[PDB]
Amino acid sequence: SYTASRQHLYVDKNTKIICQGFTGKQGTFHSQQALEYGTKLVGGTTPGKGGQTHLGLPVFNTVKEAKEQTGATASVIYVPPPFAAAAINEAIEAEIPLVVCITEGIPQQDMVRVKHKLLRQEKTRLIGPNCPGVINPGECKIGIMPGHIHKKGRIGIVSRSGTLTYEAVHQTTQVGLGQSLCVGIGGDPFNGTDFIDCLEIFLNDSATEGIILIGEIGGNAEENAAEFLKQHNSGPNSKPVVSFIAGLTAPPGRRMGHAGAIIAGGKGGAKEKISALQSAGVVVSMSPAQLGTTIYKEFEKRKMLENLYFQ
Amino acid sequence: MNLQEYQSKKLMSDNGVRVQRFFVADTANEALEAAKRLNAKEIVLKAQILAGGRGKGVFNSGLKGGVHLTKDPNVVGQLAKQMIGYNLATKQTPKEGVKVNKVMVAEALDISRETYLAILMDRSCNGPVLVGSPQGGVDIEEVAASNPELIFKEQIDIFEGIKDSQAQRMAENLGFVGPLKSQAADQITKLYNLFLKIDATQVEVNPFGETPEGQVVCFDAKINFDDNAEFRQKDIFAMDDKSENEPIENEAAKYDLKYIGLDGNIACFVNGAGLAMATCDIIFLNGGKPANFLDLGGGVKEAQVYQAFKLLTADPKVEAILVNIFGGIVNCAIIANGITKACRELELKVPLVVRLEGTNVQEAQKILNNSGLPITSAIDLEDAAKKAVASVA
Ligand SMILES: CC(C)(COP(=O)(O)OP(=O)(O)OC[C@H]1O[C@@H](n2cnc3c(N)ncnc32)[C@H](O)[C@@H]1OP(=O)(O)O)[C@@H](O)C(=O)NCCC(=O)NCCS
Ligand SMILES: [Mg+2]
Repeated sequence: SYTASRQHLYVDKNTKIICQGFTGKQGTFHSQQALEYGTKLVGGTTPGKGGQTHLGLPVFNTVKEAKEQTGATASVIYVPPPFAAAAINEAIEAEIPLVVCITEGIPQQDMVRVKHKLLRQEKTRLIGPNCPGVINPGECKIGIMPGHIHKKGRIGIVSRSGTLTYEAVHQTTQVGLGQSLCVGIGGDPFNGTDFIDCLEIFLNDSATEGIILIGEIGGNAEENAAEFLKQHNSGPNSKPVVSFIAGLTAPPGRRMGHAGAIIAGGKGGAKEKISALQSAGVVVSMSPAQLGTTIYKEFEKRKMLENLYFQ
Repeated sequence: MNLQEYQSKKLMSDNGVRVQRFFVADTANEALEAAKRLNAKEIVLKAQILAGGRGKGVFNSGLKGGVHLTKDPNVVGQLAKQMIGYNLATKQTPKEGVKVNKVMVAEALDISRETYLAILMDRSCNGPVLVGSPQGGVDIEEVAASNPELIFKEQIDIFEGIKDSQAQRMAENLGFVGPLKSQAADQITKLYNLFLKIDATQVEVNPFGETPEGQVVCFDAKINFDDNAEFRQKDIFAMDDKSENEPIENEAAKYDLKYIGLDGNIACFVNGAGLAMATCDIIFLNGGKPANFLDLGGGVKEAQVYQAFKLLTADPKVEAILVNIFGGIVNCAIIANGITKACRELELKVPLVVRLEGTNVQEAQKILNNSGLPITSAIDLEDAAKKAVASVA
């Protein structure tokens, strides 16, 4: 099933990337930045421009050609909303192991169609759309997150918000813990990777020693992940999980920027998510500024408990 | 976006969905004529505003009731003249009501039984699902709380489309028997196809009704549209009725800005939906009241930043401004440039707390420094919120 592609989320120094929308405005700028950052970007696609060279790299008409000629195992999509779903579909058809879609504004009906194809295969893992991307600090960066804030370390971060990811990265770098792998699953209601997907990778990753889960109003993915953590991250050797849920002050029945961020039919409130996570044993930072300090304190408490009772 | 009743019902009626026959009137004389034109046994006259509770509402003309039934077109004319150009206040409007520019004149149809029927893009199910209940006329959330067993659902495969068996079983689930089952099943099919054609996130029919004469009719409906498909729904979005939105939100929409007015005095100026929500939240957590949510998106341009900052500076409720930016795809200098350009127009008379991080922060900081603006800096988001709250203590 599609769950078999979860491991593709864990990009590393060996991941080779192509850019879909290579010659566009953001495709060009962020491809330049990836090259200047040392990430193994090896080419890209723009239909009708196959054969050109861009940033010293080959341009192809199709993902299939790009993959065959470069050995790329990941693609990043900077394609505008009207055509970005067909761009995801092309990368799925080409069996690209990881597809990261940055694009904001893809129609939900388009993504429902994309999801139908995605769930019926297992070669391709989709992150997004409307997401900042994924980073394994010092090994591989795919997306738009800012520079000079990450530090390779011990904390796995999964977030429905890109800007909140930057905050949590900055905070965990500043308290000296760093990040093992950071996945922004984006703010759209129909996407390729949920919280539980990332938690499974985090819980089974020896380099990840704690987890930050960043959520917000709308849907029930935080509730589902909480029950998942209650059942499967509650024994000995469990890993500390800290969470922040945006939208405590959001008015009901309004989309708070994100298509997915809405309290509808009395469902989706932040309080109910905080309470589910807490009752699952997740430590919830009430403040978005205190994610670094909260998980640092949780590590120190685990240290003391392990030395007190589990020598 | 929002559609008036006559706009959603035409859209449904033009796509084969059965609604009560109607005309739209701008004047009492047109309402008179429309009423004669219907040749209906009974006529229902309906003021066109978006807020609910029209039937029990009151006009500032003195007229009680925004929904009236009669058999007599003259009565339609007399009542319409008490409606058009006046303000209709209801339990869901502000005390001063909503100006009525149009009335619907429709055939009044009796309803034998009321059911609920909706189609929605359901995040839980990865696609469209039909949602139906024999308990019509009540908010669906209420049924779910009281009697969730009376909520029936069908998952519709996006590429197969709705199946006859699925429309038939939902019709049965809603209590349509014999000849009205096939009729309701056909209406469900047409509503589903409407839902797809218009990039709705929800088409909600309540009540989905059966008349004594054996007709299945959509008596009232509410449609939510996917903002992401405006580029392929230009005609529908051109019909957007903005006249009951909060004014500053209407101003922000002119510049493609995501602004939501709140009940506070500390304005927020943030990039990103998550960070903007959290900025409002951390103000509340430190004992303040945020004045607004504002989400500057990835592709924000300097002219939009400028217009956005002016939504705050021209708001008389705003007593302080908290700028908090963690730039990723957003370049911090674009923010600084738009802010300084907006402040060049006014004598800044409220505290301005500014926290900047991320892409090109050094250049943005220099731009703010060169402006000579009275800015109090913050080291982190907690520091910013505490200073913004204290600045209006
Ligand atoms: C996707 C996005 C970045 C594109 O913006 P942009 O780079 O300014 O767009 P441009 O029109 O300049 O470039 C798009 C390119 O895609 C190309 N393209 C179109 N369809 C394509 C397809 N199916 N495959 C590949 N490339 C395609 C176009 O040809 C164009 O390149 P060209 O100008 O050389 O022809 C933008 O729409 C967007 O989503 N911005 C916000 C992103 C964001 O904030 N995400 C959330 C973060 S948490
Ligand atoms: Mg954003």
